Amino acid sequence: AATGSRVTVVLGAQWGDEGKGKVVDLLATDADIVSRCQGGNNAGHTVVVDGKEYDFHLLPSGIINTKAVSFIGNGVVIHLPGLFEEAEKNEKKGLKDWEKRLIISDRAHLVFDFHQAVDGLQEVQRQAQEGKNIGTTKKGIGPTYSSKAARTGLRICDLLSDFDEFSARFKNLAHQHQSMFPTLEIDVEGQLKRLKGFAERIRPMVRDGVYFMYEALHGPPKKVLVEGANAALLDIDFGTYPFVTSSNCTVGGVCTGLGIPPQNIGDVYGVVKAYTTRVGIGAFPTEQINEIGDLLQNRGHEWGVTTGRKRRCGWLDLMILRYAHMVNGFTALALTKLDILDVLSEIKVGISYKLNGKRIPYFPANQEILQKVEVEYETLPGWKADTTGARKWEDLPPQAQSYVRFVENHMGVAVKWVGVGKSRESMIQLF
Amino acid sequence: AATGSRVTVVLGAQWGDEGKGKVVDLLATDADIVSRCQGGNNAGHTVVVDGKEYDFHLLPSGIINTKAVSFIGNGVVIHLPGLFEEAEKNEKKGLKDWEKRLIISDRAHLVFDFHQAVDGLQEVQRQAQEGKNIGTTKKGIGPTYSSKAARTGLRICDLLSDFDEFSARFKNLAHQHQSMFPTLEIDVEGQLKRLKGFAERIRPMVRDGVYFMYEALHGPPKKVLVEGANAALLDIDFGTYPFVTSSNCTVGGVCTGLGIPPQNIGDVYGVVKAYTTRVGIGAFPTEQINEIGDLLQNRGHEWGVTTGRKRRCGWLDLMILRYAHMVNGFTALALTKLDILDVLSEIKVGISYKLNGKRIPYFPANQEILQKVEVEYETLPGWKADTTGARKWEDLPPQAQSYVRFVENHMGVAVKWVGVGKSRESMIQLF
Ligand SMILES: Nc1nc2c(ncn2[C@@H]2O[C@H](COP(=O)(O)OP(=O)(O)O)[C@@H](O)[C@H]2O)c(=O)[nH]1
Ligand SMILES: Nc1nc2c(ncn2[C@@H]2O[C@H](COP(=O)(O)OP(=O)(O)O)[C@@H](O)[C@H]2O)c(=O)[nH]1
Ligand SMILES: Nc1ncnc2c1ncn2[C@@H]1O[C@H](COP(=O)(O)O)[C@@H](O)[C@H]1O
Ligand SMILES: Nc1ncnc2c1ncn2[C@@H]1O[C@H](COP(=O)(O)O)[C@@H](O)[C@H]1O
Ligand SMILES: [Mg+2]
Ligand SMILES: [Mg+2]
Repeated sequence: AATGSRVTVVLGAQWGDEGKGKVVDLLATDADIVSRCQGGNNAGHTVVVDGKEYDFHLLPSGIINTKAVSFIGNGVVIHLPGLFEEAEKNEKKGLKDWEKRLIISDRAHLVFDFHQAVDGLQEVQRQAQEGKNIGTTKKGIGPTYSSKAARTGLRICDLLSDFDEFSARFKNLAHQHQSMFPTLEIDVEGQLKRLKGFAERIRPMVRDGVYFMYEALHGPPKKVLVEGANAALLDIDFGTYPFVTSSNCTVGGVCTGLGIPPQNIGDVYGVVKAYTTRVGIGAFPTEQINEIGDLLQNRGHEWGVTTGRKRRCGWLDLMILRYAHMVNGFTALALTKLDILDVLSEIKVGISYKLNGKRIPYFPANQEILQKVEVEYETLPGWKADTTGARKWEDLPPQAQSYVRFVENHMGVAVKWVGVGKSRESMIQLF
Repeated sequence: AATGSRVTVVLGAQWGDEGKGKVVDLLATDADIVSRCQGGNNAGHTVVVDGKEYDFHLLPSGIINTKAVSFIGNGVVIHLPGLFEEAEKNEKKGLKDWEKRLIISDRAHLVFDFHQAVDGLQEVQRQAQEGKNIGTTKKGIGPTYSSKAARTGLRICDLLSDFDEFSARFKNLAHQHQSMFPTLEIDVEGQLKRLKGFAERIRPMVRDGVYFMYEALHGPPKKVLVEGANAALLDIDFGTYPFVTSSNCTVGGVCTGLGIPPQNIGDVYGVVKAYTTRVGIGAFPTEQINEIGDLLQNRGHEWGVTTGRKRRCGWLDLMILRYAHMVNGFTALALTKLDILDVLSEIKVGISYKLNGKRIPYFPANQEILQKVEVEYETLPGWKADTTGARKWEDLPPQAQSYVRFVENHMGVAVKWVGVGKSRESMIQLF
């Protein structure tokens, strides 16, 4: 009561695209507030309800709920054009009056056109040299966060304030990036002029995030939902550095991105796919480059929800799962895409790693090591049956139930939900 | 029990140098583990016990305790030379076998010599232009964090691994900074060669931070202490941006810098000076540029614990205090330097801000606004008496007790400790 109302969190336990948009949407139906705390439009959250399919990137997935306000915390990095582009895309799909239910924290940073530009420049520059890069989405997320750290970036509040002072700051930040990539050209006045538009357009939805969020957690009880982006192993600190994103997708990112204390955090749900996927470059212990990987890739439709780039696929990997829990402290799990395994006669799942006939004690801080480990697999009987229609724990068949426990057990975290489809109803609740 | 043992946190509520080193030391006597989660040697924590005076920067203030292990989490940025320089400085002061009780998280980033260099370059470059800069400590903290965000920086684990691959990465990171400051010269082989030394020297204290910290919080009960650096209004997200430091000094930084979940966080203590001080550039609502400021400056010895640069001083400011609590969620307060006010006949303390005869509703996201506010002051009777010897709540005189309540009340947070001196015993405990 004195502490306040506690926040419910939905986070990624692997390398993103675990189905956070799906889980968030299910819990949002109730929610008074749904918000984002980290990342930018590099994120890609797909929601499927009553026949329509959405794909949000900056917009909180609860935006769909008219009876709820959607929030974008200070931790997030926003690319104005990209924001509106996304809104338009969804408006022409049924989304209406979203503006009246969207709130932008005035402390969040801005992804400027050139940030996205140098991001690409940075990638090709890495390829043309090492012949190996990160595999960024080229949305400037990296550069924006690096600008933020340097305290050179610009924030929503700076945009609404005196444009003259803004334009000066803008001028210098642009000239600075050009110093890194003297090839990078920037049409200052163009962007600047378009920015003034965006400013006056974004202005009504902007507010003090700290105050806003504080008022909501200490006033009359409210159901607040925090939608995480990316995932645990993509976390700037704990992920497979440097093959990660530039924000803390782990639980700390919630306090960082919204400005709320730990006691105001309640249930922390770890969304975990029934198998593993990674879109960018970097170590992937269980990766299956064969007919299996192809099957998962195809039955799971694991491809660029925009670019069409198929994602790397592999078996379930408990090492990353447990390491993710050590950092996040999940209160319960969301096990998604079980239906994808309905076909397999037997399912393997990585339980531990060993370097030289030697089982390593914990997840490697050095990603380069992770790339040289031999994983020990456990082979589990498949249930070989269609579960897309299961809606209760008893609908699921033997091996299927055992597969849930298996995950539930080796992670020492109970599974609260089981996903068997993309839509809101294609979900089973264990308790 | 299932959750684990909870961590005690000590954080800054103003603009740093509130006396965290003092509070941490008092609580460390007990502690099994004392650790740092953010910042670098830019920090400056002074401890005074049994006649000796210390000033740590990277070394956790509990280092003094032989019966305890000192930890440096992944969130921190380490400058090897600076680390050892500090250790030596303290060894020649009584510190012995610290190496046997210090542990470095293998995921923390490295502040390279050039980082400190470009930091200075960046400052002068800001002065020679705008005639206004940040007032950094010139320790590369900023550049290191910007490298980290870009995923270009290097970590402890990268240092211990194949030096050949390290040296290559190093080579490129250095050439990159030179592209920003083509004036900046870097003796690659020199630093590189010295780094190999540091590597083999730091090697024995390095360990997997996530695992280490996890084992300690879920195994047999332990008393773990987290020593925060800098302070709330210096927080990269919530402080007076851009006039802040490049890390999250707020509570989220604990989960970010150590990799521990929110439920593993317990008491969060806000250290608050009985008056306000800021060392660098930026808005300072209550700043007193006169005989008062001089008095506080002199009775409080508020000067560079190294450079000798006197710090800006001003009355207590409740606006920043409450805003700090909104973000940190202090479980109790540590009110330091009460003795400094023993002389004043009457003490003023800022209670709210008003822009144009209009009282602003909350702390300004835009620092430039904060610079144009007129604060409303409350004048409180001084106790005019020496409290340096007070050790119990009843030792303190009337107006003194009322001053504590005043803070305790307007912040809606109980004051757990009252500081009346620099030493460990110069402290009163209210409960
Ligand atoms: N068949 C099936 N697809 C699912 C399930 N859960 C989620 N999906 C789909 O898997 C994809 C995951 O991609 P994505 O939306 O990026 O997840 P996010 O990034 O974590 O929000 C989406 O297209 C979802 O519709 C499930 O239980 N079954
Ligand atoms: N007189 C007096 N000095 C104090 C008290 N508490 C702390 N100090 C001193 O105030 C200074 C604060 O600077 P600093 O060590 O940077 O604090 P930190 O950066 O928060 O650890 C130190 O020199 C302390 O010894 C107190 O109650 N009374
Ligand atoms: N929406 C996303 N889904 C999955 N992985 C992502 C997503 N956005 C970024 N990543 C990963 O994050 C890493 C860094 O890319 P970026 O986030 O663009 O800086 C890469 O390995 C990407 O594959
Ligand atoms: N040890 C410290 N004590 C107080 N303020 C600090 C300290 N270190 C950095 N700051 C402040 O942090 C801001 C950014 O400097 P830096 O932390 O060096 O990037 C400046 O306004 C400094 O005054
Ligand atoms: Mg996605
Ligand atoms: Mg200090």
